[PDB]
Amino acid sequence: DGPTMREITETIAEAKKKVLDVTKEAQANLLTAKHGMTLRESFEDNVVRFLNEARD
Amino acid sequence: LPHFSKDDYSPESKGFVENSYLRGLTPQEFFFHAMGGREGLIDTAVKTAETGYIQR
Amino acid sequence: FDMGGYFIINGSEKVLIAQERSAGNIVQVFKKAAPSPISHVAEIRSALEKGSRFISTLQVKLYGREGSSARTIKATLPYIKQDIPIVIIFRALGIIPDGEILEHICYDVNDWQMLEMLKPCVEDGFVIQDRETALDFIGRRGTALGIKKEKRIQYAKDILQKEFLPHITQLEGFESRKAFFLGYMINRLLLCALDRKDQDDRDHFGKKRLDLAGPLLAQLFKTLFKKLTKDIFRYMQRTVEEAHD
Amino acid sequence: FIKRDRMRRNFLRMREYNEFPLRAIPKEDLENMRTHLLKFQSKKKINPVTDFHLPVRLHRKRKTRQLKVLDENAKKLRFEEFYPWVMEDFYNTWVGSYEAGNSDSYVLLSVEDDGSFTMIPADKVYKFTARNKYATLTIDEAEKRMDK
Amino acid sequence: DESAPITAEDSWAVISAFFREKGLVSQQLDSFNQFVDYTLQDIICEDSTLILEQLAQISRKYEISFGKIYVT
Amino acid sequence: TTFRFCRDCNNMLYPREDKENNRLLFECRTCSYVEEAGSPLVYRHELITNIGETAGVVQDIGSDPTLPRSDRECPKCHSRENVFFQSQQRRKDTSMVLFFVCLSCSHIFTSDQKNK
Amino acid sequence: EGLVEYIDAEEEESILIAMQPEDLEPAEVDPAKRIRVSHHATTFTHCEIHPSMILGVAASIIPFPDHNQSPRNTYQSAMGKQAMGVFLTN
Amino acid sequence: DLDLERSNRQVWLVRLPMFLAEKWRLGKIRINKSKITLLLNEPHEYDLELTKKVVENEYVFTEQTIPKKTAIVGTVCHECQVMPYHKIVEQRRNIVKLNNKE
Amino acid sequence: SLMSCISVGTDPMPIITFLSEWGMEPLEDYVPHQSPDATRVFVNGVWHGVHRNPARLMETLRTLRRKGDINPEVSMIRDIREKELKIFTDAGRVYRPL
Amino acid sequence: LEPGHAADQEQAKLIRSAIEHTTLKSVTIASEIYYDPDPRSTVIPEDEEIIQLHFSQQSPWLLRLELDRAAMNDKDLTMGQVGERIKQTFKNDLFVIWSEDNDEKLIIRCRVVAEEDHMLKKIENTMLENITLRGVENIERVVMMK
Ligand SMILES: [Zn+2]
Ligand SMILES: [Zn+2]
Repeated sequence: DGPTMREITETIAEAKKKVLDVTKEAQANLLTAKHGMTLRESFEDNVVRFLNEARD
Repeated sequence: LPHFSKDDYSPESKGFVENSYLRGLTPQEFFFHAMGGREGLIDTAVKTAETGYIQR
Repeated sequence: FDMGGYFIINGSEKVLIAQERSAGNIVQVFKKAAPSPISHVAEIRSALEKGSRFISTLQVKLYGREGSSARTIKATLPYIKQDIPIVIIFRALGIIPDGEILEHICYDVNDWQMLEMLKPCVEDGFVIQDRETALDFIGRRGTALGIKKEKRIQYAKDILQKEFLPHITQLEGFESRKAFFLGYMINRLLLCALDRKDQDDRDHFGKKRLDLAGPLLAQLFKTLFKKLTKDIFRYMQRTVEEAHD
Repeated sequence: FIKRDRMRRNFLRMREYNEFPLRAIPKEDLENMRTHLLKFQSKKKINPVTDFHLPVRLHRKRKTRQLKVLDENAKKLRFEEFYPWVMEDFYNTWVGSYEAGNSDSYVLLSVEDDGSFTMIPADKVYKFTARNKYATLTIDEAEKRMDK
Repeated sequence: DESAPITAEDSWAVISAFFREKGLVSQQLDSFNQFVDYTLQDIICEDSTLILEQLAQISRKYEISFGKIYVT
Repeated sequence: TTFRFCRDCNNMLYPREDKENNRLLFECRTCSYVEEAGSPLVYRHELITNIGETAGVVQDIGSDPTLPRSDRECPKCHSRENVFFQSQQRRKDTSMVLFFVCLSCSHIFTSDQKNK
Repeated sequence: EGLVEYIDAEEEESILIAMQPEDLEPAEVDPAKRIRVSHHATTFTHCEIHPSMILGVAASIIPFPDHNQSPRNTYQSAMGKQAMGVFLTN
Repeated sequence: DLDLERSNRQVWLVRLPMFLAEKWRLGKIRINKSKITLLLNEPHEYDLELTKKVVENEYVFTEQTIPKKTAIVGTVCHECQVMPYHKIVEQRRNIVKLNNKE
Repeated sequence: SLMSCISVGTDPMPIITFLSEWGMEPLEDYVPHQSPDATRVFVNGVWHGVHRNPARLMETLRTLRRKGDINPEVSMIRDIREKELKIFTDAGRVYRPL
Repeated sequence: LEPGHAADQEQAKLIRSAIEHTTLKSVTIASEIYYDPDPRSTVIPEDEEIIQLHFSQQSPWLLRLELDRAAMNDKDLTMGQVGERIKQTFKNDLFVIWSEDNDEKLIIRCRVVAEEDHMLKKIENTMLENITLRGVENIERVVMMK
């Protein structure tokens, strides 16, 4: 239905805003990675986690 | 792909397929989906080729 | 609607499938994750554009793992057994001073890292300081069929003028050019060792060359033509030797 | 949403100065002498031949019926002259080598006493190298000293 | 007008003008034709000369060389 | 580290300890050319390398179409037309700090808000 | 006349290609159409003739392959080399 | 018996274009005081650039173990290069890219 | 792919001859201390020399490449960061029209 | 871990600090060699403070190095215990000095009883690679998990 399509569009849009925010915080060097991984690994885990969360 | 800018970490350019199979897919998404399909076929082929030797 | 594009042999429609191979005359660098003393390899498959089909390939090896000191550079040469350092080859190419060698390898005086890693090669290049002693060194190292030294120094020089880098050209006097190209390959090897450039990708489709009927029939007709000439000359020598018509 | 296959009907229904002259030296002097070039490789800026002192000397240092391969002309004439020259006194040493690539187009504009110039085509070009500055060597002594 | 931007469908026409010129299997025809045109003369001319060296006791020689090749 | 070469010999100047006057010197072992020392430093390893991140910066970097475009102003000339790119030093632990390159004064100002 | 140019995989490293002409070149929605990218990039040096040309001969027979998964396009591309038909008239 | 004649003679080395060089295989140079040209005979005038101002360690000799007669000419004074109705020369340069084989 | 073709190879001699007419300095005359910002020119992997003006030269080779003088099968790349300009006219490359 | 010391983060930090391999190269930002003939007096104007404190026949050549304070934190270390480790490594042949934790610049200097530079450079390799500050061998990246 229409409203469901709009809820999916907003669900993906919120995840896109999250990936953009984590992207800006990563480009500004304001996010410290956890123990065991580097900045790029934690960033990719956050982006992939947000995208899979929005898809689910 | 040579259709995006350099040093782009946006999720859309990194492989996220926000479209669905009902409305079709874009070329830059169909290419990555083809990569995933070929990877699936190769992985299944290797898993079978080793599964036979393990079975023997 | 017959598209054509195939051959007919013995009533059978034969098709020559397009073959795929790698390109040549391009400097490549790779890493070695094995416990081998070589850390990076600078391979370059040199061959002419037309004729002979050369297979000789030059290799510039970097010894010593990361962390350990005394990381010298030694490049192999065709027909020469053991590997020869790059600076000694520079002495054999006519360049005796070392400041000119560092001027050909590294093109930036402000950078101290590459010049710093050049030091051991400048030490072994201090051990052998003469061009004549370098030509006699490569003459005594590889190819022992010369026996005489006076013919092995000129023979080694002819190796450096002909077999060394078949591309560009094979004439005498092009040692300065090949010195600049060699310093360029060393600059790419050490520049890849400083983690400033990634390992050269071989899966790039632009670095791959396809072969249709043209190249295949060029190799085939080339070898068959060589055999034809050799056989014709064999008949000539038989004719003049056996004294007949 | 359908393939438009009626395009045939649509297309069918739609359609202060100083001037000084130049001269060419007669070819007799060109037949007498061949002009070569000099380039030094010692980094020192000056190095004239007057400071090279005297006496300056530049001198060049049974089978049956079988098969031969072949070879051409100019390459053979350049291959037979494999003896490089040297300039010394009686001490400084300069040994030159061929340049080959720097042949191409090189015209000499020799300046005489008058403002005019004399143009001479360059035959070859050589790179002279100052040899034996330090004065040392060894051969087998270096081959055994490099084995440590 | 004549200086107006093209559309997406119009591009198909271009593709037509491509396949009318090349064809679906033009690479084999162009490569083979270039082989027959230039590669034959290049292979024949790159190593045609062979000489026999004859000795007598006065020296003697013989030579055979291949020129322009002919195809039927 | 930033060593000199000999005169005429052009060989590298190995360090020589002067025990008479007790001072550093620079020698050439091929010849007898020994010059004084203007610094006691000889060798610097520098393990953690941070240089090379801004490598390959040319005068014609503003005419690259593959490079992106941003609207952030320069702290010097205040020009919002610039081209940004990350570090050129390729390594695993290399941060993703952007490098802003103004298209007017050719200044390289980064976007790091923690350390500048 | 300088209106179309060949590009290999080496020159492709130094060019910026656009997909649709009348969708990415000019500067600025029904929910049934697919979502596309933006036109923030200005330095477009080249443009794709048509994306459907990236497929081979066997995949070209597929109707609406975008709405179908890739391994089915591969299986159909494999079954298209053995179906019954008329190869020639002679 | 090698003898240096003078070496005091000053010679200028010139890198000419191929058609005029092969033609030389006479004009009048006009020295404009830091820009100098050349008025050939009817025909073009040519600006010659001061390629290398300081040009030491370079000389010129002639020739009349096997010692031969060696004579010294003069020192090299300036490194130069001739620079270039230019549309006809540009068309000839475009025209040289049309060589074919039978 | 439906519009992909294979190159056939041309002749690099007219290009090398055409480069030296616009001031392409030969390789043997190169000094990195007198011309550090010179762009290296590569023809089929062979380093023939450098040039101190790759902008106007590249524009000239591109304009003459689009007019039909140079064979369109020749692919020329200008790597800025690497400071190189590769020229590929060898047979075997796969290209596509755009 | 033990049932008695369960659900404790500090104890697990002590165990991790007791088994995780650490080396001197881990903490090292850079090193540099100096010619300083007089054993006691130092030409370097900064280190004079150290000279004033850590003092109150030997090699004229100086080996010096600087450590990352962040490395001294993430991997808990003391300039003292480090100097202890080196002193009990090479024993008495190599004299040792190290800067204080209070110093905003962490400094370590060492000397010995042909050229001295080559000897120092050998000792540099031994220092970076062959010294393990703490932890048992072949243990890395200990991860806390609940
Ligand atoms: Zn010296
Ligand atoms: Zn600015």
